[PDB]
Amino acid sequence: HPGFAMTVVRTDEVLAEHILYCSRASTSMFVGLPSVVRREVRSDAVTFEI
Amino acid sequence: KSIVVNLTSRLFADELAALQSKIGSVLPLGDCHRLQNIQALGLGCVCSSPDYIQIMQYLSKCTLAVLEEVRPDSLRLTRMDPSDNLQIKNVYAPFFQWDSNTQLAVLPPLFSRKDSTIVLESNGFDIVFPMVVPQQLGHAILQQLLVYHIYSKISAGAPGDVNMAELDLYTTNVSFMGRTYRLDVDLRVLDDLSMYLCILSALVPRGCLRLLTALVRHDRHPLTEVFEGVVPDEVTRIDLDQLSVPDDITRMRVMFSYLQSLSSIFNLGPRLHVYAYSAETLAASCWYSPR
Amino acid sequence: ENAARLGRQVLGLLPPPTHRVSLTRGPEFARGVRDLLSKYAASTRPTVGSLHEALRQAPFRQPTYGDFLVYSQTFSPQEPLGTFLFSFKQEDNGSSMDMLLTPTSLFMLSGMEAAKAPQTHKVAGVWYGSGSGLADFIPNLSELMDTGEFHTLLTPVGPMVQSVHSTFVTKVTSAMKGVGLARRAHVGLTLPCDMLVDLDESCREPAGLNVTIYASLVYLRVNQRPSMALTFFQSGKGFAEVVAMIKDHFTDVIRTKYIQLRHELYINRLVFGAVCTLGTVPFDSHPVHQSLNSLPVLVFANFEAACGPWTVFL
Amino acid sequence: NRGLYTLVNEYSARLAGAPATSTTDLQYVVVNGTDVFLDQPCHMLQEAY
Repeated sequence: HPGFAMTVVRTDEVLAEHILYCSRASTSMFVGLPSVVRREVRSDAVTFEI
Repeated sequence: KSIVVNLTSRLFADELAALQSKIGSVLPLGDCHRLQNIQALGLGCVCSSPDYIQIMQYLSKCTLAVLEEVRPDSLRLTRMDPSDNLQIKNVYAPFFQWDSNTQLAVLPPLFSRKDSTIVLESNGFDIVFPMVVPQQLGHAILQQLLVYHIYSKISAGAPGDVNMAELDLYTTNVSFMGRTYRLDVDLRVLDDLSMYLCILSALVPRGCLRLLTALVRHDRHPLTEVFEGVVPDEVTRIDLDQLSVPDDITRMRVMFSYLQSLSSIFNLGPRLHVYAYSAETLAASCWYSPR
Repeated sequence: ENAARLGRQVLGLLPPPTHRVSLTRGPEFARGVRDLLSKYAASTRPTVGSLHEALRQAPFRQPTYGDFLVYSQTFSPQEPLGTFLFSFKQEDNGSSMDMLLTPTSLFMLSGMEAAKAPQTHKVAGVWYGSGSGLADFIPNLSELMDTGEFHTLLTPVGPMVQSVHSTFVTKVTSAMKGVGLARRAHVGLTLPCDMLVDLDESCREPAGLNVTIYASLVYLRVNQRPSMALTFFQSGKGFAEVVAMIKDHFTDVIRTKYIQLRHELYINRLVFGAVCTLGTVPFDSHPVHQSLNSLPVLVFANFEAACGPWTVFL
Repeated sequence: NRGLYTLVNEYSARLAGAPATSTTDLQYVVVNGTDVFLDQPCHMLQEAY
């Protein structure tokens, strides 16, 4: 035994499955419209983004 | 952007997996069309007694390409355009541990052959890969192996001048990005820069006193008054009278020609800018800007 | 119904199909050539529908964005959008981090004098309360300025596009090529008037197609200590003139530098400056003066970014 | 140090100061917070069990 004790500290994870309750009509959402924007034209394929 | 290299004889089982590793790699190619043979790709026209400047000037006059697929009956390439986004794998031998957001360069190979070339015997032509190193390392890898090639010529004639214990301490150890790299050395590539940097080494002290004493007038540029007090005292005692005037012209028509052809080979631009890199997948997206 | 609306949007942004004229049949060659010439003649007249068809031919190359990840105390939340970005990559960190230096944050590392920079000295102090949080992360702010190796570590990146600032980690997106689209407007590069020094001003040179912006990083001494000074230039005079014009700008610095080097000579002390090539502004697109809170900031337009290696000048 | 209704707003929304990584061998410090779902209640109470 050297002349000193010590304290040890860890961290430990847990996969927890949760329960979310959320009451009626609290948030109010605003949904836009999908707008397609072409960006890339290659010789092989043409990509898009919505 | 596709180039097919036909192979009239099928590959061996040893030569197949040697190229399965180097599946993404930058290769020079003497013409930019697709119907080309196995004798076209690589530096086999100039490397297979190689000389440095003939390969460095060849890369800027070339059209590089990227392997994408290694099949048994043939090979497949991809022509690399000016300022073109790609995805290049770090596969080059020896390994240098590229960093993201760097400026990769393309150098001629100067290390041993088993890292440089892959020996093919299915068709009898050995292909040569270039040296793809970051720009700040590839110029520190060569401002020492050109120093090492000098002292391996001094100690070959006068062996008492060069200490081998201190020559192989500094010249073969390069530290970049906090990592020391020990480089493998047994140099017949750099036997022309050593004969250009030394044939230019003597004409510079004779040349600056010839050119400071010619530009003396009322309309002198003011900074050259200050840059006079840097040249040493022994250079300011050179007798230019021991040569003739028609001999002194040829010590400028030769002198400046080793200040241009020696300068315009280090400012060559077959470089490419990596913008994303992962150190365990060894993949790198980039863009290639010639010159 | 809503899936059919997207079918009309994708099929209105497609590229035009290439004309397939069959050169093997008789009448099929005659009816395919006629639709080339009934269609070029309706792309030449000045009507609006002919101009409506003329812009679908889109040969546009694209910007290539880089996603960086900076500590939040080396990068202010109050940064103007369009600030130029550098990258300092001295070593390999234990974590995947990066150090991005704006030209108002590289003013605090340099310590160049406020007589040169009267307005970006008040700004660089009010954002950086001590200047220590920058200087603690570079342990060689004297040995990289003595030997002249600080410009070998910076890589130019491009203007800023998005800044998601948080408490400890700030996400910074740049635009390394092309014109950067915001994240939708086109972000032009913003420089202070304090740093940018024009060369095209004079008391008839050709109106070329293009004008370039350079970056000079210059080594010098202040308080008998190593420091530096970064300035920006703008001209389209070709590379041989501007290097000879930057030497005329730094005439007063070199003459006051080698008073001390006439005493003693180290070979670490000779290298002086380095000129980069940042990007190309198009011709006669004048920058618009803006103010921040009063900081005169020139914001350009259509600045596509390039990347030149640092070439020494002296 | 602030009022406790500002701490309840900060609890669920903003992630705290430098927690551990997930599915790595040596338990590094987390960054980039993309799909990072960490809930540490010892950083608020300042206690260890």
